[PDB]
Amino acid sequence: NTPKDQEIKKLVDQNFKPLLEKYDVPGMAVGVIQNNKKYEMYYGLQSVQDKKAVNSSTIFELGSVSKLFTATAGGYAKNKGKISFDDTPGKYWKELKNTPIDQVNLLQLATYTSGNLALQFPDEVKTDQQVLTFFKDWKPKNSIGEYRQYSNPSIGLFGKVVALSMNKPFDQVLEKTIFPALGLKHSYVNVPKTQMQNYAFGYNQENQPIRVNPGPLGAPAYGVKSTLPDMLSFIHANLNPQKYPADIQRAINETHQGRYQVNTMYQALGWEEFSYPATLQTLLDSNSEQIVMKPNKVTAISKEPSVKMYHKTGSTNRFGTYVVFIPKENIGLVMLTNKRIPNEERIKAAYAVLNAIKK
Repeated sequence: NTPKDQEIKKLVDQNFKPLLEKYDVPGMAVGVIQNNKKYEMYYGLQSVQDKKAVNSSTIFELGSVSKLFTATAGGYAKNKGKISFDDTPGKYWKELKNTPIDQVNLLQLATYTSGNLALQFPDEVKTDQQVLTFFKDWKPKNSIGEYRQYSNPSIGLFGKVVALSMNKPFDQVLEKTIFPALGLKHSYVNVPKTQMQNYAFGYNQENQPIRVNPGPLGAPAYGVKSTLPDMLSFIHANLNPQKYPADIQRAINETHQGRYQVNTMYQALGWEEFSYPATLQTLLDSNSEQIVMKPNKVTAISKEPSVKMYHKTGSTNRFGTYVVFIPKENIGLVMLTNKRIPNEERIKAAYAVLNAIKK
């Protein structure tokens, strides 16, 4: 193989492969894209019980990386004029008109600043009807727009509004509009029967196979499944949006604009944004308990960093998804697994690889 193939294989073997034994992870896919060249490394098993090895067709759960597709869908709708980020949700979900949540705008929902939405819905909110009742009954707490609290309900409501503005269900927004515009072939909200043999099982801490059961309004927060080649195409689109037709190009660019700052992290749509180079500590700090689990006051931005990079983790207690890209270096990395790996390990391994790859 090419010298670049061998160099990148060695770096991934050195930095990602040891995580498999350390965390007893059945399967992993790691990809690098550099200058429109893709490098794919597959390890282990998609299904332990079937002894099916991970391969280029293996579909993994993206978990919280799904929010990047919700963000792209929102950027797409905004740039088609179907929504404005200054709108409020009751303009689209009419049952929310004349309720307190209709005082929060769509950008605030997308970027977690409503001031009273936690990581998850309350346990008793289990059905679509109950989600609507929850939002009708909601009242504000913190000054709207001033505090970031990472929140699945918040971006879930944003995704629902995006779908309503496009006159189709959220799963169809992604599967019929967004995924095709990004050139993705095996990315799904609902995996079809003809692809179930490619759909990796997840594994809990007892190494038992588990298959996600959907939660209400879950798809925009954590409901996307994809392959390594598709995720490398997605990173390519984020690195080279100018090469794509206007509607999706504008959508991608919309997700790259920082909207406010918390310490050294800038919150874009879905993506977290940093000045490049970001120190390893800066990247780790973005994943701290303080940032992920607690409210943090935001600061308006005067201007975005001059040179930028972006990342997004899955949940640290779910599996092992992580994506990162650096526009100036025309490079990005994707990691997918079917077993929990701490987010700090994902960030550290990707940092080592991207810092070592030759130009």
